[PDB]
Amino acid sequence: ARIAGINIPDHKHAVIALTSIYGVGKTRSKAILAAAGIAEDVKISELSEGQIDTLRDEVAKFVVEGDLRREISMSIKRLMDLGCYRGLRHRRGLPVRGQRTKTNARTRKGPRKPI
Amino acid sequence: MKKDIHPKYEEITASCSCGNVMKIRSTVGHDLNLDVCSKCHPFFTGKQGRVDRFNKRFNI
Amino acid sequence: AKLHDYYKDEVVKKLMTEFNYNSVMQVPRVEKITLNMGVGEAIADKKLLDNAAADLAAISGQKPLITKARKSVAGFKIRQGYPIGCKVTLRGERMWEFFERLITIAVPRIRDFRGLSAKSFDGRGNYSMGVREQIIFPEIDYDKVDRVRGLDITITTTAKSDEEGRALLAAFDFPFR
Amino acid sequence: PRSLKKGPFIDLHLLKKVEKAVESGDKKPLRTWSRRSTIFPNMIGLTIAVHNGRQHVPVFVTDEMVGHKLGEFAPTRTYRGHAA
RNA sequence: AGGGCUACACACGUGCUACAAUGGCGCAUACAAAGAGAAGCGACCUCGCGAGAGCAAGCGGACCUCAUAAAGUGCGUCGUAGUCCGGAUUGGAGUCUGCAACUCGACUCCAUGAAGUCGGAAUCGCUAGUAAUCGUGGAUCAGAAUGCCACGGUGAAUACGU
Ligand SMILES: [Mg+2]
Ligand SMILES: [Mg+2]
Ligand SMILES: [Mg+2]
Ligand SMILES: [Mg+2]
Ligand SMILES: [Mg+2]
Ligand SMILES: [Mg+2]
Ligand SMILES: [Mg+2]
Ligand SMILES: [Mg+2]
Ligand SMILES: [Mg+2]
Ligand SMILES: [Mg+2]
Ligand SMILES: [Mg+2]
Repeated sequence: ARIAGINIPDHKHAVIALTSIYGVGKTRSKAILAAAGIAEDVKISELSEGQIDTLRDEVAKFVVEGDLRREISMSIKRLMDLGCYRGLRHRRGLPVRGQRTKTNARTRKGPRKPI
Repeated sequence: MKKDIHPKYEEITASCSCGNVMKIRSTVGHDLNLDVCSKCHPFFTGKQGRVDRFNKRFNI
Repeated sequence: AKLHDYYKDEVVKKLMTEFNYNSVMQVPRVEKITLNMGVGEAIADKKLLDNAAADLAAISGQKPLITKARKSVAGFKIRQGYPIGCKVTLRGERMWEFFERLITIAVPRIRDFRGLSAKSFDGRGNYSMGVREQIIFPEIDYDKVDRVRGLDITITTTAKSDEEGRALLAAFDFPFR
Repeated sequence: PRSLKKGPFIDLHLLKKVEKAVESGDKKPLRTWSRRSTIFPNMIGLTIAVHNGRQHVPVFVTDEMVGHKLGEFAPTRTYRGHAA
């Protein structure tokens, strides 16, 4: 019901429900459930509190949630302070991995800005 | 206190994950089951680099 | 109370011999706790303040007071006397029980919790803190939350200075970073 | 990225220039066109003037830039906004 | 030699991928055609989650290799949610080619999970093995296709009439 400081859906299968945690995708979800002896198609509601503590300990082995957010922010901020090309692309809100900007680039640039 | 205006404020039970049980008055009605208490949180107990990053992939 | 016992037994002695106090009432006391909710979204729907007040009653265990706009303010479409908040003053047994609840259940339940500031002293030994969300309390149920309402918490003390205030709040192991 | 089994890449001439610069104690800004060379630990504290296409831009090397390429710190394109 | 042709308030053309249940995911299991290969195609076996790596057959080919077709079918699950839809963007960690991937490669893994719920005026293709949909190959090429050229699989609707 509550893992890593957030609530996870009780009605969902365990593999799907664990992905609500920032930092846990499907692969990590399957690994966590395999290492806690819990089946994947088990709804979170029908889990003993002891099983939930097992899941909490398994999640504890990964960096998730606010810790992960701080890590990601620190990496971007380091890039931006460094002044490298990647950091400058982060500063201006432009594509960072070499994509075209003559057209597209709307995820980084956002909605169109009329002249 | 006044009469009949206040939430039912009865003593409940509250059991943590690390085995911590506190007998608490609160206005929930049922008992409490919580993941992390004051005695098992990272900050309460005091549990809250680029040369290394470069050299982790750079065994010369 | 349970933490009043802790105060009276340990905190008084430790603060006495740390601060060279003459009399036991020179030691800081925790005199009251005030919890409020700025619910100026009541302007739109009165039902809001009603739900915020019920949340506060669940959290604190005593019925709150509906607080009114002291003036008419043109920046929020509020007149003098329009209800835009709640408040509960806890003293004695209830405030001590709330202090224990908040310290030992509530603050572990705050997302990304990394300690509360020690610079949040008003200047005269009174500490205030916010609560982005209310679920941090187990007294509020989650599968029913109508909206995400935080609250403010202030601890008035007899501590004349911020130092004496931190010292007292630390004797209870208040999570200061 | 370059494969780890190959090790990092750096031009030999710039590697020798840096080795001399650390040896003489020198802090005369090092002129180079090797935008493709990796920044090495012994470069820290040196000033490397990296060509950007038309001019060498001074890059005072810090600890955090180790592992990057020199060219990451000499932008080649000039842009100040449209309708400016 | 280094940079640029890869810029980015913006406007248009041609495409790809979607917005899901006639679907997504998992397990199992059917049925092609065409083509390429010697500084090349590279099996089996071992190692790696994987991209790949190591060792190393065979083949200048109806023989060896690329190279299990995919849609399909069976069983399970999801249950109409911005979702077990979508896969953009970004962080970290890598592989390979190549003197060299910063500008500016492709690909992999972990994490992230944007817009999008079928598109205004307008406008395009198609009359049958066609459209639609599904994979496969080749040229160019060290590396670098959603493009181009080519190949099969499944397989419609409609045509009163001028
Ligand atoms: Mg590109
Ligand atoms: Mg061009
Ligand atoms: Mg998907
Ligand atoms: Mg070829
Ligand atoms: Mg042939
Ligand atoms: Mg939307
Ligand atoms: Mg829908
Ligand atoms: Mg015709
Ligand atoms: Mg096709
Ligand atoms: Mg090629
Ligand atoms: Mg066809």
